[PDB]
Amino acid sequence: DKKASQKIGFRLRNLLKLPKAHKWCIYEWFYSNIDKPLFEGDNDFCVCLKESFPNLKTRKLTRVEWGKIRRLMGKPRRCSSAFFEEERSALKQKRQKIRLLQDEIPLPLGTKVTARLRGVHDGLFTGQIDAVDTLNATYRVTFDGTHTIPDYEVLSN
Amino acid sequence: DAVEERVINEEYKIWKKNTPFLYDLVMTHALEWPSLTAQWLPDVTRPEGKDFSIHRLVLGTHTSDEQNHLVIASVQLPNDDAQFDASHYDSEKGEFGGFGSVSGKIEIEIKINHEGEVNRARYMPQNPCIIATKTPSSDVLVFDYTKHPSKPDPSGECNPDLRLRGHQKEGYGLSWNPNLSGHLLSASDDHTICLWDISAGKVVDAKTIFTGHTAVVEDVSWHLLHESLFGSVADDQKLMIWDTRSNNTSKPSHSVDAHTAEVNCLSFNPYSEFILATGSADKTVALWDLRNLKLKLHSFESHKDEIFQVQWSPHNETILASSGTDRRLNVWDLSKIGEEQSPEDAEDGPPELLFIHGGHTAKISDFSWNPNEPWVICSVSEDNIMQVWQMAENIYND
Amino acid sequence: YVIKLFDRSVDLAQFSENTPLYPICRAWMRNS
Repeated sequence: DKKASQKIGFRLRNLLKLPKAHKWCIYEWFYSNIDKPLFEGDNDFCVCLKESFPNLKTRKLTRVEWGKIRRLMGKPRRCSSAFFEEERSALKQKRQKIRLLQDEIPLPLGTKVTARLRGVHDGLFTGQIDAVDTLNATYRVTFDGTHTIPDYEVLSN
Repeated sequence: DAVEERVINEEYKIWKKNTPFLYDLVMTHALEWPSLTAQWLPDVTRPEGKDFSIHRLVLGTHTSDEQNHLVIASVQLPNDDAQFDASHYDSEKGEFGGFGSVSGKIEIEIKINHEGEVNRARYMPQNPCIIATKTPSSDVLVFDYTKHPSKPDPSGECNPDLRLRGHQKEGYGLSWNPNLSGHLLSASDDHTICLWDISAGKVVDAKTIFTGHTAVVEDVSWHLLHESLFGSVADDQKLMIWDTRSNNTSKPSHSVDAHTAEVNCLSFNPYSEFILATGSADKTVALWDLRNLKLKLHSFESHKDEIFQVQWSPHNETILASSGTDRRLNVWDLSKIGEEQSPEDAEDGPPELLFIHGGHTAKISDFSWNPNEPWVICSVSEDNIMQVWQMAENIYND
Repeated sequence: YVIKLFDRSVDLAQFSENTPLYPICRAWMRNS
Protein backbone atom coordinates (compact mmCIF):
# COMPACT_ATOMS: atom_id res chain seq x y z
CA ASP A 1 0.00 0.00 0.00
CA LYS A 2 2.50 2.58 1.18
CA LYS A 3 5.30 0.09 0.54
CA ALA A 4 4.37 0.45 -3.14
CA SER A 5 4.23 4.25 -3.15
CA GLN A 6 7.66 4.32 -1.51
CA LYS A 7 9.17 1.90 -4.04
CA ILE A 8 7.89 4.15 -6.84
CA GLY A 9 9.74 7.03 -5.19
CA PHE A 10 12.96 5.04 -4.95
CA ARG A 11 12.75 4.47 -8.72
CA LEU A 12 12.02 8.14 -9.37
CA ARG A 13 14.85 9.36 -7.14
CA ASN A 14 17.36 7.16 -9.00
CA LEU A 15 16.59 8.79 -12.35
CA LEU A 16 16.45 12.32 -10.96
CA LYS A 17 19.72 12.00 -9.03
CA LEU A 18 21.44 11.45 -12.41
CA PRO A 19 22.21 14.93 -13.77
CA LYS A 20 21.89 14.11 -17.49
CA ALA A 21 18.54 12.45 -16.86
CA HIS A 22 17.67 15.38 -14.61
CA LYS A 23 18.29 17.91 -17.41
CA TRP A 24 16.33 15.81 -19.91
CA CYS A 25 13.31 16.43 -17.64
CA ILE A 26 13.83 20.16 -18.15
CA TYR A 27 14.10 19.75 -21.93
CA GLU A 28 10.93 17.66 -22.15
CA TRP A 29 8.43 19.54 -20.00
CA PHE A 30 9.90 22.93 -18.96
CA TYR A 31 8.59 25.81 -21.11
CA SER A 32 8.91 29.39 -19.88
CA ASN A 33 6.08 31.89 -20.18
CA ILE A 34 7.22 33.39 -23.49
CA ASP A 35 8.02 30.00 -25.01
CA LYS A 36 4.67 28.32 -24.28
CA PRO A 37 2.88 30.15 -27.16
CA LEU A 38 5.79 29.38 -29.48
CA PHE A 39 5.34 25.65 -28.90
CA GLU A 40 1.90 24.86 -27.43
CA GLY A 41 -0.15 26.04 -30.42
CA ASP A 42 -0.63 24.44 -33.82
CA ASN A 43 2.64 23.34 -35.38
CA ASP A 44 3.21 23.84 -39.09
CA PHE A 45 2.12 20.26 -39.75
CA CYS A 46 -1.20 20.91 -37.97
CA VAL A 47 -1.50 24.22 -39.84
CA CYS A 48 -0.91 22.53 -43.19
CA LEU A 49 -3.36 19.77 -42.23
CA LYS A 50 -6.02 22.39 -41.56
CA GLU A 51 -5.42 24.34 -44.77
CA SER A 52 -4.71 21.77 -47.51
CA PHE A 53 -6.90 18.98 -46.03
CA PRO A 54 -9.95 20.97 -44.93
CA ASN A 55 -12.41 18.08 -45.23
CA LEU A 56 -10.20 15.82 -43.04
CA LYS A 57 -11.82 16.23 -39.63
CA THR A 58 -10.32 13.21 -37.85
CA ARG A 59 -6.75 13.06 -36.54
CA LYS A 60 -6.59 9.25 -36.06
CA LEU A 61 -5.22 7.62 -39.21
CA THR A 62 -2.84 4.84 -40.17
CA ARG A 63 0.84 5.16 -41.09
CA VAL A 64 -0.24 4.62 -44.71
CA GLU A 65 -2.83 7.40 -44.65
CA TRP A 66 -0.38 9.65 -42.80
CA GLY A 67 2.12 8.69 -45.48
CA LYS A 68 -0.22 9.75 -48.29
CA ILE A 69 -0.51 13.11 -46.51
CA ARG A 70 3.23 13.66 -46.04
CA ARG A 71 3.97 12.75 -49.67
CA LEU A 72 1.55 15.50 -50.66
CA MET A 73 3.45 17.96 -48.46
CA GLY A 74 6.84 17.11 -49.99
CA LYS A 75 10.10 15.84 -48.55
CA PRO A 76 11.36 17.44 -45.31
CA ARG A 77 14.76 18.95 -44.76
CA ARG A 78 17.34 16.80 -43.03
CA CYS A 79 17.72 17.96 -39.41
CA SER A 80 21.17 19.34 -40.18
CA SER A 81 23.19 21.53 -37.87
CA ALA A 82 22.42 24.36 -40.30
CA PHE A 83 18.72 23.49 -40.01
CA PHE A 84 18.71 23.72 -36.22
CA GLU A 85 20.64 27.00 -36.51
CA GLU A 86 18.06 28.51 -38.86
CA GLU A 87 15.36 27.21 -36.51
CA ARG A 88 17.18 28.63 -33.47
CA SER A 89 17.33 32.18 -34.82
CA ALA A 90 13.73 31.86 -35.96
CA LEU A 91 13.01 31.12 -32.31
CA LYS A 92 14.87 34.32 -31.38
CA GLN A 93 12.63 36.36 -33.69
CA LYS A 94 9.43 34.65 -32.52
CA ARG A 95 10.41 35.56 -28.97
CA GLN A 96 10.81 39.27 -29.67
CA LYS A 97 7.53 39.19 -31.61
CA ILE A 98 5.81 37.84 -28.48
CA ARG A 99 7.83 40.24 -26.34
CA LEU A 100 6.85 43.60 -27.77
CA LEU A 101 3.32 42.23 -27.88
CA GLN A 102 3.81 42.40 -24.08
CA ASP A 103 -4.83 38.70 -27.11
CA GLU A 104 -4.31 35.42 -25.26
CA ILE A 105 -0.51 35.60 -25.25
CA PRO A 106 1.14 35.61 -21.79
CA LEU A 107 1.15 38.75 -19.69
CA PRO A 108 4.47 40.34 -18.55
CA LEU A 109 5.47 38.88 -15.17
CA GLY A 110 6.17 40.14 -6.85
CA THR A 111 5.07 37.25 -9.14
CA LYS A 112 6.12 33.86 -7.74
CA VAL A 113 8.22 32.08 -10.36
CA THR A 114 10.10 28.89 -11.14
CA ALA A 115 13.46 29.76 -12.68
CA ARG A 116 16.33 27.88 -14.28
CA LEU A 117 19.49 28.34 -12.22
CA ARG A 118 22.85 26.76 -13.09
CA GLY A 119 26.41 26.31 -11.83
CA VAL A 120 26.60 25.38 -8.14
CA HIS A 121 22.86 24.81 -8.05
CA ASP A 122 21.31 23.16 -11.06
CA GLY A 123 17.58 22.73 -10.75
CA LEU A 124 14.53 24.89 -11.29
CA PHE A 125 13.94 26.77 -8.04
CA THR A 126 11.08 28.97 -6.83
CA GLY A 127 11.29 32.66 -6.05
CA GLN A 128 10.14 36.22 -6.55
CA ILE A 129 10.63 38.61 -9.41
CA ASP A 130 12.64 41.24 -7.55
CA ALA A 131 13.07 43.42 -10.65
CA VAL A 132 11.74 43.39 -14.22
CA ASP A 133 14.05 44.69 -16.95
CA THR A 134 12.75 45.04 -20.49
CA LEU A 135 16.20 46.38 -21.45
CA ASN A 136 17.95 43.03 -21.90
CA ALA A 137 14.58 41.24 -21.59
CA THR A 138 15.51 39.76 -18.21
CA TYR A 139 14.19 39.46 -14.67
CA ARG A 140 15.78 39.74 -11.27
CA VAL A 141 14.71 36.65 -9.32
CA THR A 142 15.14 36.33 -5.55
CA PHE A 143 15.15 32.65 -4.63
CA ASP A 144 13.32 31.16 -1.65
CA GLY A 145 20.09 34.87 -3.69
CA THR A 146 19.26 37.25 -6.53
CA HIS A 147 20.12 36.48 -10.16
CA THR A 148 19.43 38.09 -13.54
CA ILE A 149 17.62 35.45 -15.61
CA PRO A 150 16.48 35.51 -19.26
CA ASP A 151 12.70 35.51 -19.67
CA TYR A 152 12.74 32.25 -21.65
CA GLU A 153 14.05 30.49 -18.45
CA VAL A 154 11.42 31.82 -16.00
CA LEU A 155 8.03 30.15 -15.50
CA SER A 156 5.22 31.95 -13.68
CA ASN A 157 4.15 30.10 -10.51
CA ASP B 1 27.58 24.81 -19.10
CA ALA B 2 24.81 27.33 -19.79
CA VAL B 3 25.68 27.96 -23.45
CA GLU B 4 25.75 24.25 -24.30
CA GLU B 5 22.51 23.45 -22.49
CA ARG B 6 20.60 26.37 -23.97
CA VAL B 7 21.45 25.16 -27.48
CA ILE B 8 20.52 21.57 -26.57
CA ASN B 9 17.20 22.59 -24.98
CA GLU B 10 16.00 24.78 -27.84
CA GLU B 11 17.24 22.35 -30.48
CA TYR B 12 15.37 19.57 -28.67
CA LYS B 13 12.11 21.53 -28.44
CA ILE B 14 12.51 22.52 -32.10
CA TRP B 15 12.88 18.82 -32.92
CA LYS B 16 9.64 17.89 -31.12
CA LYS B 17 7.74 20.63 -32.96
CA ASN B 18 9.02 19.22 -36.27
CA THR B 19 8.62 15.57 -35.45
CA PRO B 20 5.38 15.13 -37.54
CA PHE B 21 7.26 15.76 -40.83
CA LEU B 22 10.05 13.39 -39.90
CA TYR B 23 8.66 10.24 -38.24
CA ASP B 24 6.05 7.67 -39.07
CA LEU B 25 6.54 6.86 -35.37
CA VAL B 26 8.37 8.36 -32.31
CA MET B 27 8.24 6.95 -28.79
CA THR B 28 10.24 8.35 -25.89
CA HIS B 29 10.64 6.28 -22.72
CA ALA B 30 12.65 6.93 -19.57
CA LEU B 31 14.54 4.02 -18.02
CA GLU B 32 15.34 3.95 -14.32
CA TRP B 33 19.01 3.70 -15.19
CA PRO B 34 20.59 4.48 -18.55
CA SER B 35 21.36 1.50 -20.80
CA LEU B 36 24.74 1.07 -22.53
CA THR B 37 23.31 -1.66 -24.78
CA ALA B 38 20.22 -2.20 -26.90
CA GLN B 39 19.20 -5.04 -29.19
CA TRP B 40 15.89 -6.22 -30.65
CA LEU B 41 15.18 -9.86 -29.90
CA PRO B 42 14.19 -11.56 -33.17
CA ASP B 43 10.73 -12.86 -32.13
CA VAL B 44 7.52 -10.94 -32.76
CA THR B 45 4.00 -11.76 -31.56
CA ARG B 46 1.26 -10.65 -34.02
CA PRO B 47 -2.00 -11.09 -32.07
CA GLU B 48 -5.04 -12.07 -34.12
CA GLY B 49 -7.14 -9.04 -35.01
CA LYS B 50 -4.99 -6.39 -33.33
CA ASP B 51 -3.47 -3.20 -34.65
CA PHE B 52 -0.22 -3.86 -32.77
CA SER B 53 2.57 -6.46 -32.66
CA ILE B 54 4.75 -7.29 -29.65
CA HIS B 55 8.55 -7.04 -29.73
CA ARG B 56 11.27 -7.66 -27.17
CA LEU B 57 14.42 -5.68 -26.40
CA VAL B 58 17.60 -6.79 -24.63
CA LEU B 59 18.73 -3.91 -22.42
CA GLY B 60 20.76 -3.56 -19.26
CA THR B 61 21.44 -1.09 -16.51
CA HIS B 62 24.36 1.22 -15.83
CA THR B 63 24.55 2.20 -12.17
CA SER B 64 27.51 2.31 -9.80
CA ASP B 65 25.85 2.48 -6.37
CA GLU B 66 22.87 0.15 -6.90
CA GLN B 67 22.61 -3.40 -8.27
CA ASN B 68 22.63 -3.88 -12.04
CA HIS B 69 20.44 -6.04 -14.23
CA LEU B 70 20.23 -7.66 -17.60
CA VAL B 71 16.81 -6.54 -18.82
CA ILE B 72 14.26 -7.92 -21.26
CA ALA B 73 11.59 -5.35 -22.02
CA SER B 74 8.48 -5.49 -24.16
CA VAL B 75 7.32 -2.99 -26.78
CA GLN B 76 4.03 -2.75 -28.62
CA LEU B 77 4.48 -1.45 -32.12
CA PRO B 78 1.70 -0.36 -34.48
CA ASN B 79 1.01 -2.17 -37.70
CA ASP B 80 -0.72 -0.77 -40.79
CA ASP B 81 -4.25 -0.96 -39.36
CA ALA B 82 -3.42 1.17 -36.30
CA GLN B 83 -4.95 4.62 -36.14
CA PHE B 84 -3.03 7.19 -34.11
CA ASP B 85 -2.55 10.94 -34.01
CA ALA B 86 0.73 11.56 -35.87
CA SER B 87 0.12 15.32 -36.03
CA HIS B 88 2.21 16.28 -32.98
CA TYR B 89 4.57 15.04 -30.25
CA ASP B 90 2.46 14.31 -27.18
CA SER B 91 4.24 14.76 -23.88
CA GLU B 92 1.25 15.50 -21.62
CA LYS B 93 -1.47 12.90 -22.14
CA GLY B 94 0.32 9.56 -22.52
CA GLU B 95 2.84 7.14 -20.95
CA PHE B 96 5.59 7.60 -23.54
CA GLY B 97 6.67 10.76 -25.35
CA GLY B 98 5.71 11.40 -28.96
CA PHE B 99 3.09 9.67 -31.14
CA GLY B 100 2.27 6.19 -32.35
CA SER B 101 1.16 2.92 -30.78
CA VAL B 102 -1.39 3.80 -28.11
CA SER B 103 -0.35 0.55 -26.41
CA GLY B 104 3.28 1.23 -27.29
CA LYS B 105 4.59 1.40 -23.75
CA ILE B 106 7.82 -0.31 -22.79
CA GLU B 107 7.26 -2.99 -20.12
CA ILE B 108 9.92 -4.68 -18.00
CA GLU B 109 9.38 -8.42 -18.37
CA ILE B 110 12.59 -9.85 -16.87
CA LYS B 111 15.36 -8.36 -14.73
CA ILE B 112 18.30 -10.73 -14.09
CA ASN B 113 21.02 -10.01 -11.53
CA HIS B 114 24.32 -8.97 -13.09
CA GLU B 115 27.93 -8.44 -11.92
CA GLY B 116 28.19 -4.70 -12.39
CA GLU B 117 27.02 -2.65 -15.34
CA VAL B 118 26.01 -4.41 -18.57
CA ASN B 119 28.70 -3.19 -20.96
CA ARG B 120 26.97 -5.02 -23.84
CA ALA B 121 24.36 -7.77 -24.24
CA ARG B 122 23.70 -9.86 -27.36
CA TYR B 123 21.43 -12.83 -28.08
CA MET B 124 22.62 -15.92 -29.94
CA PRO B 125 21.05 -16.18 -33.42
CA GLN B 126 20.60 -19.96 -33.30
CA ASN B 127 18.83 -19.71 -29.94
CA PRO B 128 17.57 -16.21 -29.00
CA CYS B 129 17.04 -17.39 -25.41
CA ILE B 130 20.81 -17.23 -24.87
CA ILE B 131 22.21 -13.76 -24.15
CA ALA B 132 25.92 -13.19 -23.73
CA THR B 133 26.91 -10.22 -21.63
CA LYS B 134 30.11 -8.22 -21.18
CA THR B 135 30.94 -7.39 -17.57
CA PRO B 136 33.39 -4.98 -15.97
CA SER B 137 35.12 -7.89 -14.20
CA SER B 138 36.35 -8.93 -17.70
CA ASP B 139 34.33 -12.15 -17.73
CA VAL B 140 31.81 -12.71 -20.49
CA LEU B 141 28.59 -14.08 -19.00
CA VAL B 142 25.94 -16.24 -20.62
CA PHE B 143 22.29 -16.39 -19.56
CA ASP B 144 19.34 -18.41 -20.74
CA TYR B 145 16.73 -15.92 -19.66
CA THR B 146 13.93 -18.51 -19.74
CA LYS B 147 15.57 -20.38 -16.87
CA HIS B 148 15.87 -17.35 -14.56
CA PRO B 149 13.11 -15.88 -12.37
CA SER B 150 11.12 -12.88 -13.56
CA LYS B 151 11.96 -11.05 -10.27
CA PRO B 152 15.66 -11.14 -9.34
CA ASP B 153 16.90 -12.13 -5.89
CA PRO B 154 17.26 -8.93 -3.80
CA SER B 155 20.56 -10.24 -2.44
CA GLY B 156 21.67 -9.18 -5.94
CA GLU B 157 23.57 -12.42 -6.48
CA CYS B 158 24.51 -13.06 -10.11
CA ASN B 159 24.28 -16.73 -11.20
CA PRO B 160 25.32 -16.95 -14.86
CA ASP B 161 24.59 -20.07 -16.85
CA LEU B 162 28.13 -19.91 -18.20
CA ARG B 163 31.10 -17.78 -17.24
CA LEU B 164 33.53 -17.22 -20.13
CA ARG B 165 37.16 -16.52 -19.18
CA GLY B 166 40.16 -15.38 -21.18
CA HIS B 167 40.17 -11.63 -20.71
CA GLN B 168 42.12 -9.77 -18.05
CA LYS B 169 40.31 -6.45 -18.62
CA GLU B 170 36.78 -5.38 -19.45
CA GLY B 171 35.57 -4.52 -22.95
CA TYR B 172 32.57 -3.83 -25.14
CA GLY B 173 32.91 -5.86 -28.36
CA LEU B 174 30.57 -8.88 -28.64
CA SER B 175 29.45 -10.90 -31.66
CA TRP B 176 27.81 -14.34 -32.02
CA ASN B 177 28.71 -16.35 -35.11
CA PRO B 178 25.49 -16.36 -37.19
CA ASN B 179 26.58 -19.44 -39.15
CA LEU B 180 28.15 -21.55 -36.35
CA SER B 181 25.99 -22.08 -33.28
CA GLY B 182 27.73 -21.17 -30.06
CA HIS B 183 30.87 -19.50 -31.48
CA LEU B 184 31.23 -16.17 -29.63
CA LEU B 185 33.80 -13.41 -30.13
CA SER B 186 34.76 -10.76 -27.60
CA ALA B 187 36.94 -7.61 -27.75
CA SER B 188 38.57 -6.22 -24.61
CA ASP B 189 40.64 -3.36 -23.17
CA ASP B 190 43.37 -5.99 -22.67
CA HIS B 191 44.20 -5.67 -26.43
CA THR B 192 42.92 -9.21 -27.13
CA ILE B 193 40.02 -10.80 -28.96
CA CYS B 194 38.68 -13.97 -27.23
CA LEU B 195 36.84 -16.86 -28.93
CA TRP B 196 34.56 -19.40 -27.24
CA ASP B 197 32.73 -22.46 -28.55
CA ILE B 198 30.04 -22.77 -25.89
CA SER B 199 28.75 -25.87 -27.63
CA ALA B 200 31.35 -27.43 -25.33
CA GLY B 201 32.19 -26.50 -14.67
CA LYS B 202 29.98 -23.56 -15.60
CA VAL B 203 33.26 -21.77 -16.41
CA VAL B 204 34.66 -22.00 -19.96
CA ASP B 205 38.19 -21.00 -20.95
CA ALA B 206 38.73 -19.35 -24.32
CA LYS B 207 39.14 -21.65 -27.31
CA THR B 208 41.42 -19.10 -29.01
CA ILE B 209 42.91 -15.65 -28.33
CA PHE B 210 43.94 -13.31 -31.18
CA THR B 211 46.66 -10.84 -30.25
CA GLY B 212 47.30 -8.62 -33.28
CA HIS B 213 46.12 -5.35 -31.76
CA THR B 214 48.43 -3.11 -29.68
CA ALA B 215 45.73 -1.13 -27.87
CA VAL B 216 42.16 -1.40 -26.56
CA VAL B 217 40.18 -3.61 -28.96
CA GLU B 218 36.98 -1.58 -29.24
CA ASP B 219 34.78 -3.88 -31.35
CA VAL B 220 34.65 -7.25 -33.14
CA SER B 221 32.11 -8.66 -35.59
CA TRP B 222 31.73 -11.91 -37.46
CA HIS B 223 31.46 -11.82 -41.20
CA LEU B 224 27.82 -12.70 -41.87
CA LEU B 225 28.38 -15.10 -44.78
CA HIS B 226 31.78 -16.72 -44.05
CA GLU B 227 32.04 -18.77 -40.86
CA SER B 228 35.84 -18.43 -40.64
CA LEU B 229 36.06 -14.64 -41.09
CA PHE B 230 35.61 -11.81 -38.62
CA GLY B 231 36.80 -8.23 -38.22
CA SER B 232 38.20 -6.18 -35.34
CA VAL B 233 38.86 -2.49 -34.65
CA ALA B 234 40.96 -0.99 -31.88
CA ASP B 235 42.49 2.13 -30.38
CA ASP B 236 45.60 1.46 -32.54
CA GLN B 237 43.52 3.01 -35.37
CA LYS B 238 43.56 -0.32 -37.28
CA LEU B 239 40.98 -2.57 -38.88
CA MET B 240 41.99 -6.25 -38.87
CA ILE B 241 40.49 -9.29 -40.62
CA TRP B 242 40.89 -12.71 -39.01
CA ASP B 243 40.51 -16.24 -40.37
CA THR B 244 39.80 -18.87 -37.68
CA ARG B 245 41.25 -21.52 -40.01
CA SER B 246 44.72 -19.91 -39.84
CA ASN B 247 47.25 -21.50 -37.52
CA ASN B 248 48.69 -18.10 -36.50
CA THR B 249 46.56 -16.17 -34.00
CA SER B 250 49.11 -13.39 -33.44
CA LYS B 251 48.72 -11.89 -36.93
CA PRO B 252 45.59 -11.02 -38.94
CA SER B 253 44.96 -11.94 -42.54
CA HIS B 254 44.68 -8.20 -43.30
CA SER B 255 45.63 -5.11 -41.30
CA VAL B 256 44.91 -1.58 -42.58
CA ASP B 257 45.30 1.78 -40.86
CA ALA B 258 41.62 2.55 -41.04
CA HIS B 259 41.26 6.05 -39.51
CA THR B 260 43.30 8.96 -38.09
CA ALA B 261 42.12 8.20 -34.52
CA GLU B 262 40.70 5.42 -32.38
CA VAL B 263 38.31 3.08 -34.17
CA ASN B 264 35.28 2.17 -32.05
CA CYS B 265 32.96 -0.09 -33.98
CA LEU B 266 32.48 -2.14 -37.13
CA SER B 267 29.67 -4.07 -38.80
CA PHE B 268 29.55 -6.31 -41.90
CA ASN B 269 27.05 -5.94 -44.65
CA PRO B 270 24.38 -8.66 -44.36
CA TYR B 271 24.02 -8.87 -48.17
CA SER B 272 27.49 -8.34 -49.66
CA GLU B 273 30.40 -10.65 -48.94
CA PHE B 274 32.82 -7.75 -49.39
CA ILE B 275 31.26 -4.64 -47.80
CA LEU B 276 31.76 -3.52 -44.21
CA ALA B 277 31.80 -0.26 -42.29
CA THR B 278 33.82 1.16 -39.39
CA GLY B 279 33.17 4.16 -37.15
CA SER B 280 35.88 6.24 -35.53
CA ALA B 281 36.75 8.83 -32.93
CA ASP B 282 37.80 10.85 -35.99
CA LYS B 283 34.07 11.62 -36.60
CA THR B 284 34.14 9.53 -39.79
CA VAL B 285 32.40 6.39 -40.97
CA ALA B 286 34.53 4.45 -43.46
CA LEU B 287 33.32 1.96 -46.07
CA TRP B 288 35.55 -0.97 -47.04
CA ASP B 289 35.79 -3.67 -49.67
CA LEU B 290 37.51 -6.87 -48.60
CA ARG B 291 38.91 -7.30 -52.09
CA ASN B 292 41.21 -4.32 -51.48
CA LEU B 293 41.33 -2.76 -48.02
CA LYS B 294 44.17 -0.52 -49.24
CA LEU B 295 41.87 2.52 -48.99
CA LYS B 296 38.31 3.45 -48.09
CA LEU B 297 35.65 3.08 -50.74
CA HIS B 298 33.98 6.11 -49.13
CA SER B 299 34.04 8.28 -45.99
CA PHE B 300 30.76 9.54 -44.40
CA GLU B 301 31.65 12.82 -42.74
CA SER B 302 28.55 14.63 -41.42
CA HIS B 303 28.91 13.54 -37.73
CA LYS B 304 30.39 16.21 -35.44
CA ASP B 305 32.06 13.99 -32.81
CA GLU B 306 33.26 10.46 -32.06
CA ILE B 307 31.13 7.70 -33.63
CA PHE B 308 30.52 4.81 -31.28
CA GLN B 309 28.23 2.44 -33.19
CA VAL B 310 27.40 1.40 -36.76
CA GLN B 311 24.77 -1.04 -38.04
CA TRP B 312 23.61 -2.00 -41.50
CA SER B 313 19.89 -2.15 -42.04
CA PRO B 314 18.71 -5.79 -42.05
CA HIS B 315 16.17 -4.99 -44.77
CA ASN B 316 18.19 -2.91 -47.27
CA GLU B 317 21.66 -3.60 -48.67
CA THR B 318 22.53 0.08 -49.15
CA ILE B 319 21.23 1.52 -45.88
CA LEU B 320 23.62 2.09 -42.99
CA ALA B 321 23.31 3.87 -39.65
CA SER B 322 25.89 5.31 -37.25
CA SER B 323 25.67 6.83 -33.80
CA GLY B 324 27.93 9.14 -31.87
CA THR B 325 28.68 11.41 -28.95
CA ASP B 326 27.37 14.31 -31.03
CA ARG B 327 23.89 13.24 -29.72
CA ARG B 328 22.86 12.31 -33.27
CA LEU B 329 22.05 9.09 -35.12
CA ASN B 330 22.71 9.32 -38.87
CA VAL B 331 21.19 7.06 -41.53
CA TRP B 332 23.07 6.71 -44.81
CA ASP B 333 21.95 5.59 -48.28
CA LEU B 334 24.95 4.33 -50.25
CA SER B 335 23.03 4.48 -53.53
CA LYS B 336 22.93 8.31 -53.28
CA ILE B 337 26.67 8.94 -53.14
CA GLY B 338 27.42 10.47 -56.46
CA GLU B 339 24.02 12.14 -56.74
CA GLU B 340 23.33 15.72 -57.73
CA GLN B 341 21.40 17.75 -55.17
CA SER B 342 20.14 21.31 -54.93
CA PRO B 343 22.31 24.04 -53.34
CA GLU B 344 19.39 24.33 -50.93
CA ASP B 345 19.91 20.66 -50.01
CA ALA B 346 23.71 20.70 -49.95
CA GLU B 347 23.73 22.89 -46.81
CA ASP B 348 22.20 19.98 -44.86
CA GLY B 349 24.73 17.35 -45.86
CA PRO B 350 26.02 15.06 -48.57
CA PRO B 351 23.38 13.33 -50.70
CA GLU B 352 24.16 9.97 -49.09
CA LEU B 353 23.00 11.28 -45.69
CA LEU B 354 19.46 9.95 -45.62
CA PHE B 355 18.18 11.19 -42.29
CA ILE B 356 19.33 12.77 -39.05
CA HIS B 357 17.68 11.68 -35.79
CA GLY B 358 17.81 14.62 -33.39
CA GLY B 359 15.66 12.96 -30.73
CA HIS B 360 18.35 12.31 -28.11
CA THR B 361 19.48 14.78 -25.46
CA ALA B 362 22.81 13.13 -24.59
CA LYS B 363 25.39 10.79 -26.12
CA ILE B 364 23.83 7.74 -27.80
CA SER B 365 25.41 4.57 -26.44
CA ASP B 366 23.80 2.03 -28.77
CA PHE B 367 21.01 1.36 -31.26
CA SER B 368 19.38 -1.61 -33.03
CA TRP B 369 17.35 -1.93 -36.22
CA ASN B 370 14.16 -3.89 -35.70
CA PRO B 371 14.51 -7.14 -37.70
CA ASN B 372 10.73 -7.48 -38.21
CA GLU B 373 9.51 -3.86 -38.58
CA PRO B 374 11.52 -2.32 -41.44
CA TRP B 375 13.00 1.14 -40.77
CA VAL B 376 12.13 0.98 -37.04
CA ILE B 377 15.13 1.67 -34.78
CA CYS B 378 15.61 1.50 -31.01
CA SER B 379 18.30 3.82 -29.70
CA VAL B 380 19.48 4.52 -26.14
CA SER B 381 21.44 7.43 -24.70
CA GLU B 382 23.35 8.29 -21.54
CA ASP B 383 20.53 10.40 -20.05
CA ASN B 384 18.25 7.34 -19.41
CA ILE B 385 16.18 7.81 -22.58
CA MET B 386 15.21 4.92 -24.82
CA GLN B 387 13.65 6.03 -28.10
CA VAL B 388 11.76 3.71 -30.45
CA TRP B 389 11.35 5.50 -33.77
CA GLN B 390 10.69 5.17 -37.48
CA MET B 391 11.68 7.67 -40.15
CA ALA B 392 8.88 8.99 -42.34
CA GLU B 393 8.24 6.70 -45.32
CA ASN B 394 8.19 9.91 -47.39
CA ILE B 395 11.92 10.25 -46.78
CA TYR B 396 13.21 6.88 -48.04
CA ASN B 397 10.92 6.83 -51.12
CA ASP B 398 10.11 8.88 -54.22
CA TYR C 1 1.10 9.99 -0.84
CA VAL C 2 3.14 13.13 -1.64
CA ILE C 3 6.93 13.25 -1.55
CA LYS C 4 9.46 16.05 -1.91
CA LEU C 5 12.34 15.34 -4.29
CA PHE C 6 14.82 18.08 -5.24
CA ASP C 7 12.61 21.18 -4.73
CA ARG C 8 9.64 19.62 -6.59
CA SER C 9 6.83 17.45 -5.24
CA VAL C 10 4.73 14.68 -6.74
CA ASP C 11 1.82 12.57 -5.48
CA LEU C 12 2.91 9.04 -6.29
CA ALA C 13 -0.41 7.66 -5.01
CA GLN C 14 -1.95 7.92 -8.50
CA PHE C 15 0.75 5.57 -9.83
CA SER C 16 1.65 1.92 -9.37
CA GLU C 17 4.98 0.14 -9.08
CA ASN C 18 4.54 -0.97 -12.69
CA THR C 19 4.08 2.58 -14.00
CA PRO C 20 6.95 3.55 -16.31
CA LEU C 21 8.99 6.58 -15.31
CA TYR C 22 7.96 8.86 -18.22
CA PRO C 23 4.51 9.81 -16.80
CA ILE C 24 5.89 10.03 -13.25
CA CYS C 25 8.61 12.47 -14.32
CA ARG C 26 5.91 14.62 -15.91
CA ALA C 27 3.95 14.84 -12.65
CA TRP C 28 7.17 15.68 -10.87
CA MET C 29 7.77 18.52 -13.36
CA ARG C 30 4.21 19.93 -13.43
CA ASN C 31 3.21 22.73 -11.04
CA SER C 32 0.34 23.71 -8.70
